[PDB]
Amino acid sequence: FQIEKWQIARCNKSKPQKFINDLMQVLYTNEYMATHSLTGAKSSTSRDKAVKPAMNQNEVQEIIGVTKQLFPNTDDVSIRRMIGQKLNNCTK
Amino acid sequence: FQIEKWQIARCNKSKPQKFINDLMQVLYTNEYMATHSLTGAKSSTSRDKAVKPAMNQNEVQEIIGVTKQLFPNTDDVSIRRMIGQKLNNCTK
DNA sequence: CTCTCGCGAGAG
DNA sequence: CTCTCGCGAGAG
Repeated sequence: FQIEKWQIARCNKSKPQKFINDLMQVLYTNEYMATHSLTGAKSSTSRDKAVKPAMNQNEVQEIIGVTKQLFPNTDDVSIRRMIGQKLNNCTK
Repeated sequence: FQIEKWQIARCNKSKPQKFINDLMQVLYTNEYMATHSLTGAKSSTSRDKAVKPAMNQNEVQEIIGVTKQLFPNTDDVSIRRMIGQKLNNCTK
């Protein structure tokens, strides 16, 4: 798995969260994003038995890598929170 | 309320979260930080009746301003999450 | 204390 | 969908 320039070309480049939101929407379905978390961890505040499974970590790192080259002043942990925020955008 | 250089001089300058953690520890008690949130909002996941009151928003903005001048590549919303993380560091 | 990170209400 | 932001387990 490698993100291609034709996928990046279709994404907002003004702000990293806007870039991640578009790029994630290019790569993944709303249903996929609604039912996955970044890491597959159980939430400290979930009483629910069911836990969302993780994203593919190779895909995570490709997304971070592409984002880091467009937004080199953004750190790794910030981009990880941006991915999590986009997944959460798909859960209402 | 104005943060002075003698307060900033005592803080880690390598990373913004480390700078915020030190600066907050210079300004505030552990008990204060344990019992306040950034905004005073009720948590979506709190079943507790009791809600932590907000920080003084003039103090928040002075902290953000000092941080922004040391870490100009850090955005406003990131620094706000860093303040929240330091408050949370004092709650165990 | 410290960091990470899924939750989810509420406002848009 | 989107952002903000307090929670808090678990690992350090």
